[PDB]
Amino acid sequence: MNTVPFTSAPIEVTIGIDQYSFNVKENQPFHGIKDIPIGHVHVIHFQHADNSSMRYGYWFDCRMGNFYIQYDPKDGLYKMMEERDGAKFENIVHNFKERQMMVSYPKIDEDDTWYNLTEFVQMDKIRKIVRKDENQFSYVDSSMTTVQENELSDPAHSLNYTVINFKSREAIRPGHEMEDFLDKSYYLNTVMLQGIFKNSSNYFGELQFAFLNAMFFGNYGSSLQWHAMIELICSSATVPKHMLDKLDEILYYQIKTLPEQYSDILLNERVWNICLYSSFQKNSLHNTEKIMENKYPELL
Amino acid sequence: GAMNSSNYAELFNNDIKLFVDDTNVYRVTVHKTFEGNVATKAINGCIFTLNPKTGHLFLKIIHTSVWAGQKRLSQLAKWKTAEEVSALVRSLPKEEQPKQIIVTRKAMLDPLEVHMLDFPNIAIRPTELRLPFSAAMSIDKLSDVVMKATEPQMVLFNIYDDWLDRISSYTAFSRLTLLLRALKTNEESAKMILLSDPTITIKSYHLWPSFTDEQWITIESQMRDLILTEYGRKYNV
Ligand SMILES: O=C(O)[C@@H](c1ccc(Cl)cc1)N1CCOCC1
Repeated sequence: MNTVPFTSAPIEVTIGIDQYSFNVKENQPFHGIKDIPIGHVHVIHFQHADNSSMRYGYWFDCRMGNFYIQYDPKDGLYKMMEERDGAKFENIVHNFKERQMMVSYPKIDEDDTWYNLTEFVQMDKIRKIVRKDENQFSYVDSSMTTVQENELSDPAHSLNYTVINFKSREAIRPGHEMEDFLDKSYYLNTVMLQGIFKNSSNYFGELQFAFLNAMFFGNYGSSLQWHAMIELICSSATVPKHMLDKLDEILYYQIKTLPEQYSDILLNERVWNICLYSSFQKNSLHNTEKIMENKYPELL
Repeated sequence: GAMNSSNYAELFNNDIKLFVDDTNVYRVTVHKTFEGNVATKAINGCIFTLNPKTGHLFLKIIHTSVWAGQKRLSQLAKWKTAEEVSALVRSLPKEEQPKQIIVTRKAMLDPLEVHMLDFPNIAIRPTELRLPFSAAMSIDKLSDVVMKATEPQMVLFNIYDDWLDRISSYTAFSRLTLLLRALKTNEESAKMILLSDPTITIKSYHLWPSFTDEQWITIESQMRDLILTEYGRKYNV
C-alpha cells in the first residue's frame, strides 16, 4: 500500500480520491491519505470550499514515484509534487502515520468499483492525452479544453483526446459515402482500432479516462469524447464479440457510479437513446440497458 | 444557416448557388398483386437542380434500373441524389461551381454534406421556404423527357425561357414559383389557364408559352385566383 502525504491544509477544501469525497476544514491537522491500493491509477482532486469554480486534480500511479501535496499560496491551489529522496519520504510518511494525521482510504473488500472503472486506464496513456512531460503525474481541471474543441485556445493546457468526427474524410472512404456514414465499422476497426489505438484496450482506456474526467471535474469536452467513443462502437454493424461484452461491463459500472444528481448534464439523451434502442448494437448491451432503465428511465 | 423569407434576396446576388430538390427522384405506383398483397413498381425519376439567378436547370434523369436489387429505396434515393449532385459539381469548371447548395428537404443535408466533404468551402443549407419544385413533373416537356428515358441521362434547360431579357431574376423566380404552386394545387386548371388561348404558343426551345408582358400579368392573376379558389374549396371558406 502507498501514501500521498500533505504538507498541510491551509484552506478549507473538499478532497476526493477516485469515487470517494470528504471535507477538510481551514487549518485542520490533515497530512494526507494512506493505504492507497497499489496496481491502479488514482486521481486526487479538490474543490475549494470558498470558490467551487475549478474542480482540479492529479492522476498518478504510486508505482512510478513518491508524490505529496503542498498548498501554494501564490497560485492558490493544492499542488502535486514528486519527492526524489526516498529515505526522506518514508521518514515523513512514517512520522505522519505515527501521529495518525492521515485519513484511511476506505477500500471495502467486496468492492471492485475502482478496478472496474479503470481496468484499461494506464498512466503512460494519460500522459499523452495530458502533455506535461517534466512530471510523472497529470493535472486536469474543469475548464481544460480538448484538441478538437480548439479546432472549432492555449494548446499546452489541452486534453489531446483522439479526434472522432463522423462527417470527416477520415471517417468516410471516397466512394463508400453512404455505406460508411450508416455503418461506422470501417472507421472503428480500420481507422481507429487498427490504425490509431492499435488495440481495443487502448481504446477502452481513453473512453474510461474521458468518463472519469467528465464525472470528477465536470469537464465538458471529456463528456463529449466519452459519448463519441460509445456511439462509434454502437453505430458499427461489425464489432468483435469480446469488445461488445466488455463495453457492456464498462458502461454498466460507469452508470452505476454516476451521481444520480448529475445525470442531467453528464448523460446525452440522443446518444443513449440511439445506442440502446436504434443502433446496430441495441441488443448487445443487456446490463447497461437494464441499469439505465431502472436508474434513469426519465432520460429514455 | 437556413434560407428563409428574410434573406430571400440572397438568392439573386452574384454568388453562384443551386437549389436541389429530391422529391421526384424515387417514384412509384402502388398496386395489388394476384395474391391480394400490395407491391410497388418504380418509374423514372429526376433530380431537380436549379440556379435561381440564371434559370439553368440541371435535370438528372433517374432511370428505374438504378433501383434494381437495392433495399431501402427511399433512403438510397437521398444518397443517390447527393452522389449525382457531387458529380455535377466536380464536372463544372471551378468558376462555375456553386458557393452554396440549398436543399429543399432537410433529410438531404447529411447525405449531401458527406458527399461534398472534398468541397469544404461549399455551404450546404436547408430552407424554411415551402417551394413547389415537386410540380416540375407537371411541365409537359420535362415529364416527357423523364418518362421516355431508357438510360441515365442529364438534360439541361433554362426554366425561365427568355424571361430574363425583360425581367429580373427576382421576378422570374416569383413567376416560376407561382406557376409551380398553381400546377401543384390544381394541375388541370393551371394547364387550362396556360393554354386556353391557342394563338399563344410554346416555342420549340421553350417550356412555357410566349406571353407578352401584359398577358403575363393576366396569367399571373389567373394563377393567384386558382390558388385562392382551391384554398377556399379545400377549407370551405
Ligand atoms: O466515504 C467513506 O468511506 C469516508 C472516506 C472517504 C475517503 C477517505 Cl480517503 C477516507 C474516508 N467518508 C469520510 C467523510 O464522510 C463520511 C465517509
